[PDB]
Order: sequence, then structure tokens, then C-alpha cells
Amino acid sequence: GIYYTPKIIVDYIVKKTLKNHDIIKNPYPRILDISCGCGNFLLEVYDILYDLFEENIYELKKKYDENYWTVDNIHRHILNYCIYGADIDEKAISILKDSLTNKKDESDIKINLFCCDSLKKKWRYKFDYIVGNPPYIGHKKLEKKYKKFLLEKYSEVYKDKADLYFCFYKKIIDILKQGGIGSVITPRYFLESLSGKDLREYIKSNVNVQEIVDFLGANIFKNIGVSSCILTFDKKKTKETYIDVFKIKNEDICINKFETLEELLKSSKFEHFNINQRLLSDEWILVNKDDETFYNKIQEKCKYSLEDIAISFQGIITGCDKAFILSKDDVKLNLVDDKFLKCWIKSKNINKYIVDKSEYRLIYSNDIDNENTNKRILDEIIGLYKTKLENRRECKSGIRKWYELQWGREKLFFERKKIMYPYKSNENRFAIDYDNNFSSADVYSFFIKEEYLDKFSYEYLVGILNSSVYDKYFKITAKKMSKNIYDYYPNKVMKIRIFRDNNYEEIENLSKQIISILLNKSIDKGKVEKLQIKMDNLIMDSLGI
DNA sequence: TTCAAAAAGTCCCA
DNA sequence: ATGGGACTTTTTGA
Ligand SMILES: OC[C@H]1O[C@@H](n2cnc3c(NCCc4ccccc4)ncnc32)[C@H](O)[C@@H]1O
Ligand SMILES: [K+]
Ligand SMILES: [K+]
Repeated sequence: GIYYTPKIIVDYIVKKTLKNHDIIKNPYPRILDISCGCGNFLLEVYDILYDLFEENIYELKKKYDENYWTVDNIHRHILNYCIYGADIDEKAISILKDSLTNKKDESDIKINLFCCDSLKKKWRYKFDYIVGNPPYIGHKKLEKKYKKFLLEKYSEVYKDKADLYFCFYKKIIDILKQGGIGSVITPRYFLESLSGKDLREYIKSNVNVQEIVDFLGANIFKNIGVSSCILTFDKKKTKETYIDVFKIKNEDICINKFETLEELLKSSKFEHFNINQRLLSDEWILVNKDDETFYNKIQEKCKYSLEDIAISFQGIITGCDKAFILSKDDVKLNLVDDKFLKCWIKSKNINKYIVDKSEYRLIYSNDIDNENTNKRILDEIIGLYKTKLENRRECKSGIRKWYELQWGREKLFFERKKIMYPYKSNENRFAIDYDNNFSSADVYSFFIKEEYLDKFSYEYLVGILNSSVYDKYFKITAKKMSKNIYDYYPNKVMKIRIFRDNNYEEIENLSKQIISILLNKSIDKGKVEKLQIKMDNLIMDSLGI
């Protein structure tokens, strides 16, 4: 329940907020961490503040009460007026209280530490500086009773499949003083995700974003499966609204290459570019000028989107795959009439242009009429998981029978020629499915609308969609999930724009040559690459890049 | 009635 | 033991 931020990142975040504080003008800054834990950030804040006061102690002594401003009084002053923390964990607060006390009895020094829920606490005043690492909890792992509170009181940033850390962004922004500075490390996903749309709008319209450090898929928290970014923002009145963006170039680097994070940011391991906050739409397209030019050329030249021409759908969700998915060689399939059996593939079965042969079968149990006619299937296959099946939401409410698929969709959508792609991948992998393949939600499908069949063929679409141009084009705005993994979900895949011009026939012909080679017995994988290079050239010519 | 989003992923191995 | 690679379920709000 407690996560330790790497020291190099803590120091960078504390420096980002305090390095230019004018302690002579304001010797009473309020610095807050609302998920302080054991004080990873606040103990560093103490050290930075102590040097700031000690370095200017005689100037403060002359300007203000000369009896109050002594070196011996710095410790008490910092704890009384400067450092604030909050955390839900009582033990963590107790440890941090001891650590702050031991930085140096008399009249006991009051320490501004609150054991509370920071999202419910009535905050009695605003703060100059806010730093830290909020909790990340998604829609599956968040308690449903608590979600009702968030859906009611944090509706500006929290809806649907949003995350708990969205609300910490809102709370931090709301209690930041005018002219104050906030700097936090959170997951990166809100920068592109559909769930983060309202959160992005709230940030854009209430603070100036000074800086975004985007580590992409790099592993910042050891043994933790999350991807991180650092956001620095302020509430200063300024006419300029440009964001510094530092995007890592190599996801494999060790974060401790130099003594400081800023050395790494200035190095060749990162790229830097600027983004005008006023030009942010509901989506934040954070790319350099070359990629922006590349992206805008494709957007302006393409007159159609996939959503215009195609029908998208998520795959089957059985609710318990072990109950319904069997190996095609499993002897228990002899109990199942073939009318109930469907071919079943996983995301790893999707290559560019074609799907591997299926190794698994789905029992489409929705077509089982009653429990008496097919008792052996129920007793010997599906019923082996009956307890877990009955715990599915729609079974408890009586919507589904215990042996039915939870979301069986429409068979007719799958039993047709269609394009399939994995939901998470390192590259564009769009394949024509010829074999009426079914799949779980790790594979998405679409088919072309009837009225667009004379303009776009399946063979033409997989040709451009698998090209190097469209791989780079999709990843410009794609949701980066982990190292070498992007989400390929319809909320972004169906926004891909496509074109139709004089190169259509040759692109389509090259695609059919590739498909014909890939479907042979002795695949000339080499020839396919050459044909792909030729198609990439045609596509680059068509789009004027 | 029934869609589609969601990595403090999950699991294994050298 | 850890860090890195292959691979991806079903719960959930709307
Ligand atoms: O690294 C994460 C750190 O953040 C702390 N923390 C977690 N949730 C907190 C919170 N409100 C949400 C309560 C909450 C959380 C989950 C479910 C229901 C309610 N208010 C303050 N601090 C919090 C953890 O102690 C840890 O030290
Ligand atoms: K004085
Ligand atoms: K990561």
C-alpha cells in the first residue's frame, strides 16, 4: 500500500517547486504533500528549506524581527509554518512525525501532519507549493461505495473508467494558492486516455502547465507495472503559455545514469520540445515539429476515417475462459456438437495481413437450450466452474444463466470476412480473417460498411494500415501502456484516417501479393519485406511525405 | 439490454 | 533474488 519514489525523482520535484523561491520576500511558504506516506518528499523539503533559511538568516534578521530569525529557531519555524502533510495511513504519519522531530523537551513543537482522507478533508487554507506521489487505483480495484462519493463530488474529473489519481489532481489544483507551484509524479496514461479527457480539460483551463516529463514505458518504480510522468504546473498570471516537454528516447535506460534528473533530461537520452497550451484540443498531441508536420499532412489529406467506413466491435467476454475455451485436441470436445463450437484465437495469433490457424475452440453455450438435453456438456465441462460462473454480475442478477457466456455479442458479426487486430501490441498488426474466428476482448474486429465496399477493400485497408507510415502515424496519438506496448483500442483505432487516390490499385495489388505469399507453404518472407518497402514508398508518395 | 475501457498489469525465467 | 521479456481476463460504468 506504500510506494517509494526514487530519490532522484523526489529531489527533482522538490527542486522544481522551490529552487527560485524568494525566502526574503516570503519567509512563510506553505509546502504540502497530501499523500506524504513516510515523508519521502517532505523530509527532502525540510533540507531544502533549512539551507534556504540558513543562507539568508542575517538578511531576514535585519528585515524582520531580529530576535525571531536566528539559526537556532529555523527548525521550529519550518515545522510550525512551512511543512504540511497528509496520509490515510496512521503508522506512516507517526514515522514521519518522528523523522521530522529528529531533524534537530521544551514546549512541544506543533507539526502539521494530518491522518485523514485528503479527498474528504476540509482544507482550511491554500498552499504555495504542493508535491508528491498520489495513489493510483483503477476502476476494478476501487471500492464501489467510495466510488459513489467520487462520482458525486469529483464529477468534473472522475467518471466511468477513471482513476483515483484523477481526483488528487483536482484536489491539488483546487487548494493551490494563486501564484503557487505544484509538481507530482503520476501515471502517464491520462495524457492520452479517453478516461482522462475531463481531467485534461480541468488542468488546461485552471493552471499553466510548465513542464511534462514523459518516461513512456521506462520502469521508474522497480517491480511495479506502471508507466510514469512528472507534471509541473503553476497558478501564476503569465501571458506566455508554452509547455516544456521532455520525452524519453530510449525506454531501456537506468534512471540513475547521472547524479541528478536534470542532467538526464538535458542529455541525448531525452528529447525536448515546446507545446502551446492554448492550442491543446480535447486531446493533447505532444510531439515535435517534424511529427506535427507529419501528423497534420495525413490528417488534411485523408477524407475518411475508419469510423466512417467500418463497424467496430469488441470480442467475446465469456466471464470465465477456463469454463468455455478448450484446446481443439481436447477429448472433451467429443461431447460437444459442432454447431456449438467456434474457432478461437488470441492476440498473439494476429500477424500483419493474416491470422495464425486457431488452436482453441469456444463453446458458444448461449445456444444450449436447456439443462436436460445437453447435460453432459454442463456436467462435465462448463459445470466444473459453476461456482465461479454464478459469481458473475449478470448471473447474480438473473440476466444470464450460470452456463451462458457473459457477453456473447452477435455471432453474425464474427462469422463473416473481417479485419482483426490485437488490443495491445508493439506495432500495427491488422489481418484479414477468412475463417470466422472468434476471440476474447484481447482482439478487436471490424468490417467494412456495405455502402463503402466499392471504395475500400479489405486488401487495400490492411495494406495501408500495416505500412510503416501508418505505424508511425498511429503511435503519434496512441496510448503508450508499457515498454514496447501501445493500446490498439477502437477509441483510437477508429479515428485513424484513410485516403483513396491514384495509387489505390497498386497498393491493393501489392497487399494481395503479400497475402498470397504469407498463405503459402514455403513462405518467401524476404520477398514480403521488399513488397512492403515498395508499398511504403507508394503511401509516402500519396500522402506527400 | 448490451456496449467497450481499464495496466501501482501478471507470470515466468535466467 | 531481481530485472526483463512474452503475453493478456473479466470486471465495470454507462
Ligand atoms: O503511495 C500512496 C500513498 O497515498 C496514501 N493514500 C491513499 N489514499 C489516500 C487518501 N485518500 C483515498 C482513500 C481511499 C483509498 C482507497 C479506497 C478508498 C479510500 N488520502 C490520503 N492519503 C492516501 C497511502 O497511504 C500511501 O502512503
Ligand atoms: K530587524
Ligand atoms: K513501465
